[PDB]
Amino acid sequence: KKILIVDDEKPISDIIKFNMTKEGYEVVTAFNGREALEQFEAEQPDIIILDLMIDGLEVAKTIRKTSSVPILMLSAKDSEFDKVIGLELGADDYVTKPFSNRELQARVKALLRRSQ
Amino acid sequence: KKILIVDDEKPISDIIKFNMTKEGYEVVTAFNGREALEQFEAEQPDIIILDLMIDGLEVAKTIRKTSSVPILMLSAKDSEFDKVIGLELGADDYVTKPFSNRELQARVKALLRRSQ
Repeated sequence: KKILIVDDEKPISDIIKFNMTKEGYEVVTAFNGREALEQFEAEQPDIIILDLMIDGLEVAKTIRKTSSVPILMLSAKDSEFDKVIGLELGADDYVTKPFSNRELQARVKALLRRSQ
Repeated sequence: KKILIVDDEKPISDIIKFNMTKEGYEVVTAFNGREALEQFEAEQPDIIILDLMIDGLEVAKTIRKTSSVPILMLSAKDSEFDKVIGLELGADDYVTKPFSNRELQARVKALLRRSQ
């Protein structure tokens, strides 16, 4: 399976990339909203992890216009408002930073199970 | 033309209702998100003024699933983040409270011109 990691911070992109690779996923990366949409269209990932630091919300909105691909939002923002609007804009899950590497793996697995 | 005013505060509903009536519009009112959607479906308004105090954002989201009806969001929240996400979720305009009665009229007119 193929995971698109959309993160504008290289250190954390690198950790998630390393951990998903170790799990056997093919990883593609994007570091802004434009690259996120370009990579989504060209690579047709099975799941998207979305951690941009309002741009993330538009990315997810735009993807949902044409695709049901699972989106796992990842964010340092952990308020009720933040989680609710991420989910309403089309996120399938929302996970806060800092996160457990094992939990992130488990949640990616759960999402992929649920979308085939 | 018919205007649905979605506002959970009766005093301000009443002012907008009075002012739109004086202008010759037929006015229907809703005081929560559920009533907003019920009134939208049953009355098929030409424009919606939306001022609920996250529920307002879901109302607008839900309407856009089936309708292009103009939505003018009205809110005491006046931050860049607030205006941008109102517009992104499908609002055609976003106006802050307190507002000018004449400006509100002008903006309703501008929206109706633009949607027929």
